[PDB]
Amino acid sequence: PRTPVLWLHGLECTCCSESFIRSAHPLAKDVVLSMISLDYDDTLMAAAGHQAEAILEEIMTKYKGNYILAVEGNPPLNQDGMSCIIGGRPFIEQLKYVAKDAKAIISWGSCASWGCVQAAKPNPTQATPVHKVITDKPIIKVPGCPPIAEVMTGVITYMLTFDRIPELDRQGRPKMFYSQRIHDKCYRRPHFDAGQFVEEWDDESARKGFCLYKMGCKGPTTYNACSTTRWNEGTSFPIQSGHGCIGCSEDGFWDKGSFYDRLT
Amino acid sequence: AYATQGFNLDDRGRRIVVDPVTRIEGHMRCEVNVDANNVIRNAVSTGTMWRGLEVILKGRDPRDAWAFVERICGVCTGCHALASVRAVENALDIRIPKNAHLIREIMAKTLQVHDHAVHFYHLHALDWVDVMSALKADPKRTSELQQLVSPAHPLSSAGYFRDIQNRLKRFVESGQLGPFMNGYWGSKAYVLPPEANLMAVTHYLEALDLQKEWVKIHTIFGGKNPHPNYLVGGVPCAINLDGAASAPVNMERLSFVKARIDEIIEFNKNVYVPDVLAIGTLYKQAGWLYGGGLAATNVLDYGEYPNVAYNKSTDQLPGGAILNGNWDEVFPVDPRDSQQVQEFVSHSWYKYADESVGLHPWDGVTEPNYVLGANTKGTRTRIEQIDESAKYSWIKSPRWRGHAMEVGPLSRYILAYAHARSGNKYAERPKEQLEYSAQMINSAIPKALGLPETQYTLKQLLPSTIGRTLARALESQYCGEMMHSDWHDLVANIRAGDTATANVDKWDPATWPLQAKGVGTVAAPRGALGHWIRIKDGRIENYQCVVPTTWNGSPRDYKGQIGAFEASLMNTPMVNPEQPVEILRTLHSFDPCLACSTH
Ligand code: SF4
Ligand code: F3S
Ligand SMILES: [Cl-]
Ligand SMILES: [Cl-]
Ligand SMILES: [Kr]
Ligand SMILES: [Kr]
Ligand SMILES: [Kr]
Ligand SMILES: [Kr]
Ligand SMILES: [Kr]
Ligand SMILES: [Kr]
Ligand SMILES: [Kr]
Ligand SMILES: [Kr]
Ligand SMILES: [Kr]
Ligand SMILES: [Kr]
Ligand SMILES: [Kr]
Ligand SMILES: [Kr]
Ligand SMILES: [Kr]
Ligand SMILES: [Kr]
Ligand SMILES: [Kr]
Ligand SMILES: [Kr]
Ligand SMILES: [Kr]
Ligand SMILES: [Kr]
Ligand SMILES: [Mg+2]
Repeated sequence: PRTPVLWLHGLECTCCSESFIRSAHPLAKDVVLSMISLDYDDTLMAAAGHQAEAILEEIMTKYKGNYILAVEGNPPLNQDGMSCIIGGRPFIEQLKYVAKDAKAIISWGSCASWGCVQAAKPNPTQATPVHKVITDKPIIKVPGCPPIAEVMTGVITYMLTFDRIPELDRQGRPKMFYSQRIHDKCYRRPHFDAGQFVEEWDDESARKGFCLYKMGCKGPTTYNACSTTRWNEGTSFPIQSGHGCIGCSEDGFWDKGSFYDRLT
Repeated sequence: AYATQGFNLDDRGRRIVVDPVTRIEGHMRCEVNVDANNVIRNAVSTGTMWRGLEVILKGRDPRDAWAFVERICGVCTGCHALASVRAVENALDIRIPKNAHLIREIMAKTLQVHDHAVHFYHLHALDWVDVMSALKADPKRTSELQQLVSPAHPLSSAGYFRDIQNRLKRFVESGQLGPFMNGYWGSKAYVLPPEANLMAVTHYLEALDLQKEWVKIHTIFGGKNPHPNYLVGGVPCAINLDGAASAPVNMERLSFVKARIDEIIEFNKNVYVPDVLAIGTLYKQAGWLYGGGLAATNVLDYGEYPNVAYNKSTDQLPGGAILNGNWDEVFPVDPRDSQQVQEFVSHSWYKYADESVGLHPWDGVTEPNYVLGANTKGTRTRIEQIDESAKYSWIKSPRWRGHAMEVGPLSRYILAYAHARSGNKYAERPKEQLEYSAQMINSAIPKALGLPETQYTLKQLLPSTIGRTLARALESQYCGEMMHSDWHDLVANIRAGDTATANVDKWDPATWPLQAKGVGTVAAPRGALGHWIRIKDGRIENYQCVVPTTWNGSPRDYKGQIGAFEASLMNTPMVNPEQPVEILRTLHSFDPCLACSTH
């Protein structure tokens, strides 16, 4: 039998779900048909309303302590939790209920991992990352807005193959994908090392692919696989396409000043 | 119980709740009342999420705004970034170079195709297709059906369909149905024959594999998908032909983009449009013409895709507003006019000083006020039945000159048709698509399948859930065709010697006026999108978004007028009031994006 996954959605934009289905190796089709049993997921599931709700109970009972809880988005604590309502109740109540009997919890994306855009100042909903609400369960953070598709499916693949969470760094991220800063292997690094920088958009330096540090690139302080694995089956990444990294896999990246202000 | 917009609302019948509404983006609750014969006589749209992006933007740099608002939605990814950079450029009087214009258009049209096709197959199709019936299908007859529906589609053999059916069989026989668990399979609301169901399941799988290729266009120009990067003043993807993977865009990268565009054109022409025409024909034959709602009277779009940049008379999806079902009169729509686009919060979880008025978004206010009405069944944190006489949604209520409007591909196609009939030549292609579609649905497909021919007019066919679904597919096709043209224009311009991608003359805030206001509009996948910004001393003073699903999913206004979702469910019979098949089918035809609607 295939390991059940209950994929919950809090406050989110749904980018992590979309990224997941971009995976080329493995294909999302093959993940859903042959690797996991995606038993609850608002995005794709046939059942709605009472019929959808009924699935959660059935799976938690039959596979107690043997399903994976994946969480996209996050719970709000303001508005009595009713800035995110599911089945007439606060999302945080659903999150806690489903988290109780999970074998493992995946915090997909910067929303679930850290808070992302809704948690940027002044955080009107008091959106709170999963690990600050669920404090007694094994959690893996897979940050990024969204994370790279193959990083997401890479995490699933590891967990299914080994029935273990991969080795994590101090912030709870998988070392197999988040051990390097973008700046370590960024192909524009020789330009950085030679003091060759873009100073204005579409200047001669930009047309020669000079380093984006002075245009605000946050690659030197951001851990992700973007410079090596790259995006959408290794087609490009933000820097290759000409925009600096905005730090999207790092905790609180929206409140670290303008994206176009250089690091000091 | 009261009458509005020709609808007789009545909440005395049986109350049905659908929470969560699934196969949408984000969070929605729907309630209806049905009469003694299971006909919907009342409908209530509740947006069940809010994040407060408008509040978060205050005090930040206008040049950063696009990245924040892009995260309103990862499904319609990039359309908010486009609206934002357009709004800032409008505020600061910045004209972008031709290549930046064309690249943004290509990215926009790529989003349209991706969003539309994924919506139809992965979110909508299960409302029309019984996947368990596909197990009963004969692969030879499925092959024969495929060849009739789309003779040019190369994946048509009996063996291919047999393989797909066998994988579905093994999946179902595992006892782990996953996304098909507790579905409504076998309901009399499903009318397709087994062969049609198997064909659709096959294409669901094909589309799931192909959709990841289309977005590589975003990846080339914007670095990543979801959430490609944008730029105030142009695009970041600098051009250099001679540059050999030294610049973001060289000729090899452009050739790659063209290959992806050509694939998109084949998919729309051979898979998506023919499937929708065929499924639409069969549901038409069953008499399922419900769901017209406001499309029968009031439709709006800002107008988009000008042949000549900054020349709105050349819009290839020309916009405006139609009222009262009068397709002979298109009113111009001006996003700058304070008396046109306004948002009410009378029945929304927000507060205004005076909630008897609607605010134009340059004067917009977003102060949360989560409070439930006196007739609520349940508590503040455990709602059993929501009270729609009071505040019942995180979605504001946008209106145009006080009128409730439907937005979306259907609205754009009705407008295009109206424009084309008035002599607008830029709308000729959508008109051709509609006339072709009507002939297929009425005559060609019935004749091919041995069904009676019908004589429905576009006036009759279009304002319906079938029509709404069809318009989306046609729009996808048109967008693929347009971006093919845009690609040629881009390459020609670069080869002529114009490699500029950004205007940086007003990049530095020291060059800005100390106060400014701007608006950016986009024909987003789900309809009319606008961002309205006020800038003061280099910072965002106000930032207000009015998003397509805000229009369509809106709760009632101060006058009690209903929005598009609520109107669309009215007067629809349900086979079984405890199985929301018809509710889902019609709601899904709007492609609701709830994160978008609430932001
Ligand atoms: S572009 Fe960014 S990540 Fe790459 S070398 Fe320069 S600063 Fe480092
Ligand atoms: S913005 Fe995000 S996608 Fe990668 S290059 Fe930077 S971590
Ligand atoms: Cl964050
Ligand atoms: Cl533009
Ligand atoms: Kr998953
Ligand atoms: Kr997914
Ligand atoms: Kr998705
Ligand atoms: Kr999937
Ligand atoms: Kr699938
Ligand atoms: Kr695990
Ligand atoms: Kr509704
Ligand atoms: Kr989606
Ligand atoms: Kr057909
Ligand atoms: Kr399948
Ligand atoms: Kr599936
Ligand atoms: Kr399907
Ligand atoms: Kr399917
Ligand atoms: Kr499937
Ligand atoms: Kr497509
Ligand atoms: Kr079909
Ligand atoms: Kr359809
Ligand atoms: Kr039609
Ligand atoms: Mg708004």
